[PDB]
Amino acid sequence: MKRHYEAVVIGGGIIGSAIAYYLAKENKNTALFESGTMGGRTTSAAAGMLSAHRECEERDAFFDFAMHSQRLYKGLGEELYALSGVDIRQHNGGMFKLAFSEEDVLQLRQMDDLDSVSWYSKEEVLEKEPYASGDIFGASFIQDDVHVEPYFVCKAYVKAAKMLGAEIFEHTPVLHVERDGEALFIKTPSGDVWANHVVVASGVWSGMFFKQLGLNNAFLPVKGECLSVWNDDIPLTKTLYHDACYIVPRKSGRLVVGATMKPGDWSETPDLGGLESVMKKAKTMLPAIQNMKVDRFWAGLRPGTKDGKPYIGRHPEDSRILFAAGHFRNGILLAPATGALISDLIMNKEVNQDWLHAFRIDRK
Amino acid sequence: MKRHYEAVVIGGGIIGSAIAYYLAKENKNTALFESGTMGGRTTSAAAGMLSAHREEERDAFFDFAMHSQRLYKGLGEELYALSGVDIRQHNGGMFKLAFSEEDVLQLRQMDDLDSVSWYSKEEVLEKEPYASGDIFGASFIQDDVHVEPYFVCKAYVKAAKMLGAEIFEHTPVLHVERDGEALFIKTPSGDVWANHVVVASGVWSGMFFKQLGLNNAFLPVKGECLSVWNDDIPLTKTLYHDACYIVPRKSGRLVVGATMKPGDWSETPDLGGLESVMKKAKTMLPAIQNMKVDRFWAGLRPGTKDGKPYIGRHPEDSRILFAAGHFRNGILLAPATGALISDLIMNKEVNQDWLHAFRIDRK
Amino acid sequence: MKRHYEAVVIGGGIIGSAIAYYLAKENKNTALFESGTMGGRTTSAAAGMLSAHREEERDAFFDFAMHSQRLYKGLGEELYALSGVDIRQHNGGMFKLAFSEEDVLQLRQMDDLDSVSWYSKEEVLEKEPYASGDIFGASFIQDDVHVEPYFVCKAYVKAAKMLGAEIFEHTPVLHVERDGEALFIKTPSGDVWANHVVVASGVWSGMFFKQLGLNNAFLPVKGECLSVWNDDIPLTKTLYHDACYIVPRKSGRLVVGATMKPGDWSETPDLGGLESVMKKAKTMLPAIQNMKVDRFWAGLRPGTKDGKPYIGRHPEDSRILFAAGHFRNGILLAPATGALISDLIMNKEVNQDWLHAFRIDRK
Amino acid sequence: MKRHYEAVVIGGGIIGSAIAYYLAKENKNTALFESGTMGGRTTSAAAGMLSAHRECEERDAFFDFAMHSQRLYKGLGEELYALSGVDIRQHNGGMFKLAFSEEDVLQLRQMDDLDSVSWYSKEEVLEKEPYASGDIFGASFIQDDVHVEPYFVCKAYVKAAKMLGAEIFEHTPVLHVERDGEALFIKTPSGDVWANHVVVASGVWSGMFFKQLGLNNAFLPVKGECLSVWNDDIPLTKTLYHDACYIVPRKSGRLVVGATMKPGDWSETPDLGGLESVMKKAKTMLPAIQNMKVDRFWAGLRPGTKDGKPYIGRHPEDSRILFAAGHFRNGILLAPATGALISDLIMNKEVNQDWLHAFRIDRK
Ligand SMILES: Cc1cc2nc3c(=O)[nH]c(=O)nc-3n(C[C@H](O)[C@H](O)[C@H](O)COP(=O)(O)OP(=O)(O)OC[C@H]3O[C@@H](n4cnc5c(N)ncnc54)[C@H](O)[C@@H]3O)c2cc1C
Ligand SMILES: Cc1cc2nc3c(=O)[nH]c(=O)nc-3n(C[C@H](O)[C@H](O)[C@H](O)COP(=O)(O)OP(=O)(O)OC[C@H]3O[C@@H](n4cnc5c(N)ncnc54)[C@H](O)[C@@H]3O)c2cc1C
Ligand SMILES: Cc1cc2nc3c(=O)[nH]c(=O)nc-3n(C[C@H](O)[C@H](O)[C@H](O)COP(=O)(O)OP(=O)(O)OC[C@H]3O[C@@H](n4cnc5c(N)ncnc54)[C@H](O)[C@@H]3O)c2cc1C
Ligand SMILES: Cc1cc2nc3c(=O)[nH]c(=O)nc-3n(C[C@H](O)[C@H](O)[C@H](O)COP(=O)(O)OP(=O)(O)OC[C@H]3O[C@@H](n4cnc5c(N)ncnc54)[C@H](O)[C@@H]3O)c2cc1C
Repeated sequence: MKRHYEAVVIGGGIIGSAIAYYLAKENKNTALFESGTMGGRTTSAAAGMLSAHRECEERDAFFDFAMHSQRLYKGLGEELYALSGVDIRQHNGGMFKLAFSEEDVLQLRQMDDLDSVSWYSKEEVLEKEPYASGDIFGASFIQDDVHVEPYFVCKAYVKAAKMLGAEIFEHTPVLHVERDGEALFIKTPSGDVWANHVVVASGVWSGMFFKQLGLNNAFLPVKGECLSVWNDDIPLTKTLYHDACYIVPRKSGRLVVGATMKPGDWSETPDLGGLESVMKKAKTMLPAIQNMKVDRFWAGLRPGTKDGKPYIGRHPEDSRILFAAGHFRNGILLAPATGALISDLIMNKEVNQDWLHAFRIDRK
Repeated sequence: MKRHYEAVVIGGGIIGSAIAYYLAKENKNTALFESGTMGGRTTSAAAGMLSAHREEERDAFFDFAMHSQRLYKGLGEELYALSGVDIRQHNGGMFKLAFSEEDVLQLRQMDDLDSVSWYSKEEVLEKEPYASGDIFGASFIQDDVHVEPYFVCKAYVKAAKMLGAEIFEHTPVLHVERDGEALFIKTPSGDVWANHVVVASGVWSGMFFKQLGLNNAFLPVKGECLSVWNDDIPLTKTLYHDACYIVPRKSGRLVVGATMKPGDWSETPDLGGLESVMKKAKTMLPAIQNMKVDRFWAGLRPGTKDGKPYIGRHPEDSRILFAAGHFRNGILLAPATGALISDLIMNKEVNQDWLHAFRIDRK
Repeated sequence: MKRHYEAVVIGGGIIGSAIAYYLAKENKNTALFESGTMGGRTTSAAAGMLSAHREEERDAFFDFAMHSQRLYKGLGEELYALSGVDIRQHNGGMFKLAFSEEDVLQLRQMDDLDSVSWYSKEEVLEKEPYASGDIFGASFIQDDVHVEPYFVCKAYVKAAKMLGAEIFEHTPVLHVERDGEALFIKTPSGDVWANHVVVASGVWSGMFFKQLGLNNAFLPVKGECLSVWNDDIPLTKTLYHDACYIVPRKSGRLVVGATMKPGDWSETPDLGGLESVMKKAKTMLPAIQNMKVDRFWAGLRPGTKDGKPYIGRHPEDSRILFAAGHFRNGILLAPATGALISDLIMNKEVNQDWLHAFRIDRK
Repeated sequence: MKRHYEAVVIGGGIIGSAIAYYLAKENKNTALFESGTMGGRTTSAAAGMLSAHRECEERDAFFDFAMHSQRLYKGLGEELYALSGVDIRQHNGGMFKLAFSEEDVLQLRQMDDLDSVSWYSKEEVLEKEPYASGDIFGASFIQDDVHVEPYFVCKAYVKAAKMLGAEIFEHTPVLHVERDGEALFIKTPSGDVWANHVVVASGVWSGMFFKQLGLNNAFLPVKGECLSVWNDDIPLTKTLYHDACYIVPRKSGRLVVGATMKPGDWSETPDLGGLESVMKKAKTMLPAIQNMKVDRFWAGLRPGTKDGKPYIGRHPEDSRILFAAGHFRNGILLAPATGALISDLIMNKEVNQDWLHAFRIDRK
């Protein structure tokens, strides 16, 4: 460990990893501190859908940033693979947003006008995925709402960063950021470090730093419980989606299935009721999944915010301190765009101003 | 691995392990052959309740079960002395819950028994305050205890080993040959002579029956299970209802099961099966919703035409014995099964009702 | 989660769990906060030997260790009654082997002790025939037993819970604030007042010392371990030598360790470390070569400047107590640690030598 | 389960799976029986090196068949991915066959003349892999000795086969093959099945069937113990090889490390001495591996034969019965060629005759 770095990233989930990579690409002398292991928390629980077309939202700055981050994924695997040897495991099968009611059709067809989205009838869906529940009314088909394996996106980024010269310290919690001196300094159990810039990327645990730094931004965990099966019997290429729940086909023959929404619950292992409700929901979407062998079960804490958007930007009173946290259901999608934005801000480059405003810290 | 043994045991689940111990205890130069690892199959999937009181009619089967339940009395200490292995015995007891009047009536027929009592809703809820508030009371059975089946199995085999028995894991027996003055079996590592052969291969035993001119068939009844951590509530007694159960282990885990899928040979749980085990558990113990899941698993109960095991001699050849088909009660029945098979080999006198009830040629 | 507790315990390893039980036993309205899961850290990685006889000099530390070893006497039954959790106690005892004359000499200095005897090569090999044939004999210590540390931890916490203590997993404490008429701590889920705060955060305790104007430092000494299945040989006693050990569990597993890597904060084993644990084990028990590996793991021993824990009051503030830095002996010391912290809070009189040896301001 | 199939494959390792796929491609009504799960035995233990240039052998029929099977891998992933959704996880990093002595150099340079093999000096190796042991004398570099994940090759094949119409029955041991009737029939615990052709592909357990069928072909298990680490710190693209031991970099950042040779040992979990010796050997090849975190440990039974080559072909007295078993250290490499050969023989196509002879059952 050195005394000084030009930039310091606090937290080693996917968000922190992207930032570290993107700073090291700019040849900034960078260090990242992580409590446990890289990707060991909410990043590991994640399904890895790169879904910008959710929750079929309004067309705002949040959506453009999503579409943009989705674009940045196009050569990302190849880019990071060349430097890290780590494959992010990209699957380009696409997505069916299923409908089970007339009200479902109606709401989904409010997107048909986007060029990426077309509408399929009951018959047209089943032509492509015969095992989709027979009770469906049709589906929104999205070509670009693909997926990746979040753990490995995280490992590709951090490995790539190391190779570009970044310093990674696992098992090193940051206890405090200060704040007063000419330079910033951070305290660890292995002693202190000085920095020209500090990025807080500690997901749902980021409140500590906000408060240490005179800010009242709070985070609310929303726990999500998932499970996986082995699909040894059925063809399934497209991700099936309904009402925030999903069945995601992996390149291994596993299906990733989720998920519960449990606000205020900080626990990181599934309880019995959670898994039960996930299993019940999955069968309505793909009946054949009931005969599939269970593989793993797990949970993770989505980092919730008061308005549901992340905080990505400078401390309103100190340009040296940045935050990148609060990616609720979409931290995997947004990881590259978050990483690029943070890096550009630190380099004093000019950034999209709608994005700066949307994810600013001081939102009154 | 020798050329000859006095006795060969084929299969190292709880049953085969037991037989081998009783044989070794009698100074019979004994070998055991197991395809995989000791206890690695159905034995591993079992909850380990010693429940004889399962009513319906009190026949030969019932006596044998009660006799075996008695045999578990000093077993733990006995095997621990020889093996260093704890069978993890738990003396809490069992409540067989009632959810209807029909339930109450059927359970009250065991009342005459000394080991059984009826409890009312209010009396059950004093003892287990977290049992479902929908219960109409429960049959309490103080002596229907539980063990950890894997460790009973490991205890026995390690004991037999200390008594001289030779154990061969990763050694499938391919054929038993009956023709000559002595028996022999075939394995991939060579062929071994024997004076007695015991077939203890659980649901896979059919292979050998057929080889030896008998048409005895086994049907697997797959059972899926899960465990949760009970970190929050007191629960001393096993809860039971309609063949499902919640069993508190001395680790703080709860063992919960089980499905019943006949004709399925798969040994890992399906999603639908695990879903129904969770549904059922919640009806017995509502708080189970909020307990963190630990593990999920499955195994194959060895079913037979009439529900009863085959324990005894080949009707044409007293050198050959079978010990397979302990449906929902293989753990309970293992000590008595072991002692019976051993006694028969040794030509001792045995209960002739038990001999008749578990015989090979039935119709 | 309430606004106020009489006592708050920060950390749920074996130590914090113990403290919480003793506090709850005294009817103190008690809360415990743990970052992860109860016992999920160093406590989980510990072998669980109760070894006080570790010579060198017999000081205050030694008495305390012996006192704690006495406290384990009815503990298992005591905690089982309240919790339903078995601490998995094993009374086999320990051989501290000798491989040289230097070895013999150093070990023979404990001879005067009543709980200790010397055995010759031939006497050790009668008892444990598989111990290395290179031994020059061993110090036998009948009462240096072992437990399963995770379950001692779970036993205590579940007991405290049954006595009224409120437990909060997944709840890191971020700050202790000292300024006002009463203490408070800060958590992500809100802030809580307290009359006493106990810091029991193992190797991570430094955070709090600093916050509270004290410069006490912790150095982790990582220890890597493995387990094998002993399916083939008798082994009742623990084997010990030069801080490495082989411990037989009542499951049939052997627990083997350990490395000593100071300044390493990683909690999973490296390859080099596991290689050296295997090398060492084989020198003590050659047959271990042929035993199938089960698991490998690691944890961080909480080291201090002088090797001793800090157990006691903030020298400036009697509302604040510390219980951290039990280097190689946190499991052994947990009952006495729990009773000491509890007694201090309750203002009872305590051994003043022990109070002095484990005090916070040392130099 | 049906009464009759045109062909029946006994055993569901990689060999059996390839055969099932290749028969189903020819639209033969096919069934495969497996005791446990697909790929659950020796196929799962395997490293997945597709190495034809071992043990730097003589240039014979065995070698050509290997080179050929290696060629068949070129579009195999894409071929099977289109039908199964399962990625075989192909890595094209290549191989260094390291030398630690003058005798090592000498023996390795007996291959320089092959166009696929060039020689690197100590310096040239370290230029590419700085972490290779400094005690090396140089290395044979092989561009095409790539690798795959054997479990998934096996799953891709079996899934592809199902889609082509094949019937897969896991948890169904074959008890007996007979033999006498007009048609062949096999006995399972779920009852009997008739077949026009029977393929024995039961790896190291195949002796049973040879003997049931009047043949004395024996198999000797050679147990192999392996472990994996996480390489989070070091660049490593090339497989390192020395004296039958190996460090294989996976696309996940794991390194696969092996292996012991234990003849006559039928056990399928590592013992302590085995793993110790694997760890000791690995450090001499890549010193930095000693600081790497352990992940998994496992073992498998190589299916040995009297002469070290497999048996791939017809029963010398019955054209309806075939065997494909005894791929010692190279079943993953040879899986496609074995599958193609068996299928062609069953279809009475004309096959390479040197290959037929080399792997014939009756080798006196
Ligand atoms: C079941 C589930 C499914 C999901 N599926 C998707 C999906 O399909 N697509 C999608 O885009 N998103 C998904 N998400 C959301 C996604 O997981 C999150 O938005 C994202 O992982 C947040 O990334 P992060 O790096 O901010 O958080 P984390 O991965 O939680 O990382 C934060 C890191 O900071 C570390 N840290 C905390 N405190 C400190 C400290 N004091 N010092 C040092 N380090 C510290 C933590 O240890 C942690 O490793 C899902 C979430 C769940 C729960
Ligand atoms: C309280 C209680 C709870 C129970 N719960 C369950 C439950 O939840 N689920 C359930 O399924 N059952 C349950 N059971 C009962 C079940 O009967 C036992 O779990 C099981 O019967 C053990 O019987 P076994 O030793 O005959 O079979 P197994 O344990 O299956 O052992 C047979 C052994 O034979 C070996 N073998 C087979 N063929 C060969 C061969 N050719 N050569 C060499 N070896 C061979 C196999 O490898 C296997 O290890 C329960 C029983 C009780 C009493
Ligand atoms: C026979 C024997 C064998 C042993 N073997 C080993 C061994 O092999 N390896 C080894 O490493 N040690 C070993 N030990 C001894 C070791 O001292 C114990 O394993 C350990 O000390 C338990 O101590 P603890 O409860 O203080 O720490 P831990 O078990 O580490 O518990 C501290 C807890 O505090 C929590 N925490 C930390 N910070 C916060 C916060 N800010 N807010 C809330 N919670 C927090 C952590 O989550 C952690 O769970 C052994 C001891 C004995 C007696
Ligand atoms: C540590 C190790 C590393 C290796 N690395 C490599 C490598 O890098 N490259 C390479 O090319 N090779 C490697 N190998 C070799 C390779 O694993 C084998 O050559 C290959 O897997 C053999 O394939 P198989 O399908 O014949 O055998 P298996 O995968 O063993 O399959 C045989 C199947 O038949 C089934 N079966 C058995 N009996 C019956 C029955 N009676 N009824 C029904 N089914 C039955 C079994 O259950 C099993 O699933 C390695 C081996 C080991 C042990």
